[PDB]
Amino acid sequence: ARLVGVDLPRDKRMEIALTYIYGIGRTRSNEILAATGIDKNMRTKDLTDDQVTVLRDYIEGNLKVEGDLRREVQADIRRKIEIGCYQGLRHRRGLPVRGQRTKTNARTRKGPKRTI
Amino acid sequence: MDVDVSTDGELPGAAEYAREKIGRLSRRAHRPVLHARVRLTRHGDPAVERPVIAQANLDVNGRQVRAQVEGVNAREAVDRLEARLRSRLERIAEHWEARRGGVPAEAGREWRHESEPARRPGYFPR
Amino acid sequence: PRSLKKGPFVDDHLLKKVDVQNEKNTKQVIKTWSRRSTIIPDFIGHTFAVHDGRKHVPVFVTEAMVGHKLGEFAPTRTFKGH
Amino acid sequence: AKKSKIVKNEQRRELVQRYAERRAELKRTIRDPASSPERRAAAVSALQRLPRDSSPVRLRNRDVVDGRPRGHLRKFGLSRVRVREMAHRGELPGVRKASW
Amino acid sequence: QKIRIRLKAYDHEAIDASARKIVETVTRTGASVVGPVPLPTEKNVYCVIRSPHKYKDSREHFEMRTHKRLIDILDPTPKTVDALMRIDLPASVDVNIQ
Amino acid sequence: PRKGPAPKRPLVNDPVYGSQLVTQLVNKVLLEGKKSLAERIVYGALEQAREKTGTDPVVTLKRALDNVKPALEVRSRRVGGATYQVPVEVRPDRSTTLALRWLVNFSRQRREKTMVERLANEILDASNGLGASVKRREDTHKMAEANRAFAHY
Amino acid sequence: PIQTVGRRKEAVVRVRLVPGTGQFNLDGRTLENYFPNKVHQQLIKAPLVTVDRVDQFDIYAHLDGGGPSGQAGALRLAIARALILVQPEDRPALKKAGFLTRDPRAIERKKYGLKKARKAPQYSKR
RNA sequence: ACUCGUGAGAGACUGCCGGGGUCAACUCGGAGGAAGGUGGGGAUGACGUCAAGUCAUCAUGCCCCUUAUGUCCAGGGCUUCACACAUGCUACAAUGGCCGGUACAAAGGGCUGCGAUGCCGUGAGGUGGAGCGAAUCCUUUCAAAGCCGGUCUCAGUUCGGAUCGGGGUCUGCAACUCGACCCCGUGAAGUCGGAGUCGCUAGUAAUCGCAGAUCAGCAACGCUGCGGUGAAUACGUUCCCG
Repeated sequence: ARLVGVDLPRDKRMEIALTYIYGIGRTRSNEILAATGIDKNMRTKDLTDDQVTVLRDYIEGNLKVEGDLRREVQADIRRKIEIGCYQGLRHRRGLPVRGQRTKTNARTRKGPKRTI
Repeated sequence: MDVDVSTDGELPGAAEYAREKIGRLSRRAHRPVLHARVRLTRHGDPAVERPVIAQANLDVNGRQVRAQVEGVNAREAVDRLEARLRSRLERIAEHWEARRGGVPAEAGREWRHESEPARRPGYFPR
Repeated sequence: PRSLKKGPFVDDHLLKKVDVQNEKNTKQVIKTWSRRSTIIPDFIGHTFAVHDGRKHVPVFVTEAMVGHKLGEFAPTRTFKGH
Repeated sequence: AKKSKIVKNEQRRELVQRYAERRAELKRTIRDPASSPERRAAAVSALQRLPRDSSPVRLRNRDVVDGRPRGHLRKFGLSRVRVREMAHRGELPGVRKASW
Repeated sequence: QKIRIRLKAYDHEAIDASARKIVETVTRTGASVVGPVPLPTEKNVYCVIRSPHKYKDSREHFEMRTHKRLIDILDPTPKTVDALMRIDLPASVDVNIQ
Repeated sequence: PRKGPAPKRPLVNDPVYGSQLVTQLVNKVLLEGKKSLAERIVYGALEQAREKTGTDPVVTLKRALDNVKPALEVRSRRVGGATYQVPVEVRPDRSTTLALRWLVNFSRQRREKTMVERLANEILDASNGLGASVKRREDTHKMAEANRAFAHY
Repeated sequence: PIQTVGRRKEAVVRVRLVPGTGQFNLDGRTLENYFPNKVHQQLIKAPLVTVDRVDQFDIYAHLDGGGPSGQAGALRLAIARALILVQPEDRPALKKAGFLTRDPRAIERKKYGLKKARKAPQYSKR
């Protein structure tokens, strides 16, 4: 079922299917399912249309997900970069920003290993 | 071959000379070299007649080869270390050409530890 | 970060300095030495010469960097590459 | 270690007993209850005005004679090096080598 | 009213000697006892490195063992009390009177 | 083992089947000391085999063992400073050990979505003589035969 | 009455045997609420099986220390001792079965320099 | 009465029997016994070697500094990163992940310390302070693996948790460089690892949790101990090492 432009998994339990929304993990899905009132164990092929609508308007109401969240994160990172703070140039040169050791580790920020 | 040199104190140019001299030993080794480390140290006491100490360690396909030398300067220590390493690698070869004279030969002439024991019948030859 | 009950932390030296600085609405460069002090909305226009370990680097405050520390804007270690 | 640093540790202790006993503790009691009016009281600022050496956070358990700052034992106030030597000489009552 | 007599010493023979001598004197004064009830031994263990520099793998262990005996009397006649505060004991053993 | 053979551990008979070999099997499938899970897996496999065939599980398990039990195995021997593959006769205990180890491993590499079903299928196919352990016994016997020239030492 | 004890690697079992039925009372819980493992039950009842006195002794037991396996072993030793106290002339049958022997296998003390009792830290020659 | 705690003592000595043995050492088997052949594990490390390590625990000959190489302070650094090596932890999953219920330890620590009941938070935690110098009170009455039930269905996934964004708690004068923990979101590599190489013979390896020292806080996945569950294999010294 198309939910906020997200093609839901074909057969999954409700909360874990909702996890596939970029702004929702497991706790968010659980609490929104409990609050709105849908069953949490029922498969994604059992949704009726009005269920899709109630999920849609609830999510657009008291949550921010998908493109807006991505662009807000990108804008926050860019603003942090442009003010010249430590995390700024840490983001600029692709190095860990939370004080992680860089003598050996931090291949996640460094990407794949290169030989020079 | 790639070598990392861990010197100490003051030894200008010792690292490069040791690198270039040791890297030439790869062809002498009959098996691929997995690691090669060299350390240069100098004795603080001026009373030492040979203050500079050079040590090397090569991982010749799991077989550890090491040597240690003393000299009056970096160049002499590196050269003597190269000589000792060459001698050790010569004694380690273990390929067939290096162990063809030690394999037991003949049938009854000569005995070695691993020589094939003579087959004996049950009854005394008589 | 610092707990909310204690409130933000600012050293008294540059505190009195900025209070006497903004009382006559003129903002000259202030030479400072407490990199641990948070940015307060009273700094919005003042220019700080925050220490680095060797010298003082000018820091011109804005609305964006309020709530941070003067220390984030004086990078200590210098690295250019291998 | 160094005589100056052995002495300076003691000077911190006499500073601590003089200041941290009531001055650097009543301010903490003020800051604990959110009900207590800390913000206008400047108990934070008043306690900043106090010397750093008042704070016990600057103290260091050194060896009581040797001055060794590391490998310290709170039961004896002695370094690991000194405890080993005096226990072997039978100087600490009721201490001996172990087996089990 | 009964009072607790508590012994703590690092040496077994010393605390046993004090316990027997104390029951002897209180029985001399004519008091009812319970006997030197044994209590669990307290063990404090410390591990140290032998060498001053490096050599972490070589360690040395020590303990301090404290032995406890419990003495409880009855019928606290004043003569027993006056005897109790008039007892000389080895410095190793302490007494707790409650 | 330089000073002589070491004594063997006399493991106990199983309570719910009364056979030594099922205990040997549970000890072979044991991992990290989780013995309860190992016995559950083995018992489930035996019950699955009983349900599929309709007879006692111990008899078909023994049939599988005899189907995968090897007799001739090859060890490298250095005689007179030269090494060759020499076929060697296998003692009964070692043959049982090898058979059980092969069964357990080759069941671990099956594709039946659960260890119990994999093990049950492997024992059934070994009983009928189609399992991969039976194959492995075929290859080890083939290698033993192909090197029969070196059997004289 | 009669009372014996069983000990197995930090597990202590006090047993009280009376000639009633085969009811097993382990700290107020039955042999099924306790010890939910068939192997443990067989280990428990083995002395009764070899003595063939199954279901003729009501058993009351006190369990403390160790885990389920140690508790079961100590309990089995406890019933063996209780049986040897009740009917002395069965001592051959229990003893040759080993049920009269306390198992002196305890956790080996951890040693300094080693990660575990015998496990040694990984050593790199290169 | 039974455990238990801690004092004393007994108990393994080839003591006995049978056989090999030079009738000698010693050895094989059996009985008794909790234990049988230095029972298991510790402490204990000969003469010396390697001018091995330590003038940075300490002491010390000689040399050197002494308006400084002494001494006080603030800030920074010891945490820098294109890489290389080494020791570990977490994984790559179904012998598993998640949720609910539920059973069993030992050892140790605690006075300006342990800190309970209760109340407030979702959770770090906050308020509050019962009782404890402690076989008593607190560390929960102590565990986790375990057992039972439900769900997931072989996928880079309900695996894996890195990295990153936001929001907080605590300690501390102060968490920017540079603490730990909590919540929401984010969801990387990783499909069992080449040459080569390491540890371990029984309560051992493997696996699970607990505690202590240092310590205001912690970089602790480290070290030193404690208990829970608990294997496989050893034909035999030709080869490798000492």
